[PDB]
Amino acid sequence: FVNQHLCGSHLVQALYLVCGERGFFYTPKT
Amino acid sequence: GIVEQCCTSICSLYQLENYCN
Repeated sequence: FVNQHLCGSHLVQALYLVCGERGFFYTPKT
Repeated sequence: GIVEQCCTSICSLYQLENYCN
């Protein structure tokens, strides 16, 4: 449950820095 | 997805970029 929830918070954080400009879609497991 | 490619394992800022729009 929260591990994947924990990690995800870091995840979408990195994706804000790296993607900056173009933004992104956070789609979990999918 | 993103979770198993990058949580269990480790992504660089290059690998993670795959994931931009």
